Amino acid sequence: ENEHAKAFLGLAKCEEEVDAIEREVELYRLNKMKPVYEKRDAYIDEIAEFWKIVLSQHVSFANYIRASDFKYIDTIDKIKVEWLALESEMYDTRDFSITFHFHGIEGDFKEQQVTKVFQIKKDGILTSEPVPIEWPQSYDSINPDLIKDKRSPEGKKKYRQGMKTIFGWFRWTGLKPGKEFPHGDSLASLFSEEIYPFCVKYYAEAQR
Amino acid sequence: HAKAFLGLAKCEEEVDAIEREVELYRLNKMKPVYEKRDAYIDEIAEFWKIVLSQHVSFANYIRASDFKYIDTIDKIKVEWLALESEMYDTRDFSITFHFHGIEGDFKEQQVTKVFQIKKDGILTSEPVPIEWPQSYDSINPDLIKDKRSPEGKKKYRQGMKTIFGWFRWTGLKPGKEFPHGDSLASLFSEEIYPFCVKYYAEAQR
Repeated sequence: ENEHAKAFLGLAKCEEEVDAIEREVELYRLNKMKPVYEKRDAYIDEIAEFWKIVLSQHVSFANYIRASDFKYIDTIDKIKVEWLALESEMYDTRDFSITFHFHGIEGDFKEQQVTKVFQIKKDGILTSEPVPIEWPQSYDSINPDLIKDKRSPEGKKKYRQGMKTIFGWFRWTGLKPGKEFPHGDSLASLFSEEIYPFCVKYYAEAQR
Repeated sequence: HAKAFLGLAKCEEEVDAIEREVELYRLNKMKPVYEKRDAYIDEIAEFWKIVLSQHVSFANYIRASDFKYIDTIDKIKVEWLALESEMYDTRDFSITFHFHGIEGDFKEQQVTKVFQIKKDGILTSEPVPIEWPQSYDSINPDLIKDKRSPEGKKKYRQGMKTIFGWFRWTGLKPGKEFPHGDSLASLFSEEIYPFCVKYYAEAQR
């Protein structure tokens, strides 16, 4: 019992050392990868429908967003993730900004660049701040900033629809559970951990 | 397009080089930590027995009977071969089991199996001697007399599906060995050995 307690305490400390190691290793990886991502993304910028192809290829991504969203997701010409811990070691290694550029759709959806920023709070949860994005005209009836009667049976339905779109995700903060785009934090991690890092592999899978 | 694709292939190779350096960095830093960790683990009665029954998918690979023998594992040690030679893939490892045994049935014994990548790459291995339980004589490949006989083929296949059949696994004869012997190997090197303490804590929780 004292032998086991001694062992458990020893193991608790070993686990902290492992965490310390994982951070140091990830920081090193991030630094080494930065110039490689810069070169890679320059080649990607030359590829026609790269991101459209990549986002239709990811198995999980489609589950997070509305079917109607896909005509607008098809307009993404650039995705850029930047890891904040490269700016400051005070950041968690999971902290990042993501920049989208949409080419837009004539007469319906604005050509625009949008940057959303994700940071860990105290384990640890991703949080964000809302960022301006212009919603497409097709979505005017489900646009949160446009809906007139939010607490009227029809308006509640319309508010709920709008907030489950990819555009609702740009409002997500992670600070009001149950009131925001569902699983906004999981979607964020999908971009930082899967989509952005492995996009070229997804693009090749879509060809094969 | 062609320029872009060629550039991306060069970038992919740059990423591979970095991923190897990063994993070697991780593994070198982990070595002394694993050593101290495993020393504490040695002080804990049925640590591995608890861990192996706690893992989600481990149970799926082996015969139900085998758990009587897996329950006697009192030490698992993984060593990454790339730390010894640059010529090795970072996935290459040896795994050493100690079994406390069961009197009259299963000998106390230490067994080491080695896994190496051959060309992405597939995990391969060599057979390593392990003394099978006496209770498993009828399904022991080295003891089955008439293998090319409906009854013998069935006994043979039974034995090949035990954890003891896994010690014979090579990855060189598909359809003829312990099913998914390579996925089980990766379960040890990637999940069970690195995260055993998390599993043990989950079981106590």
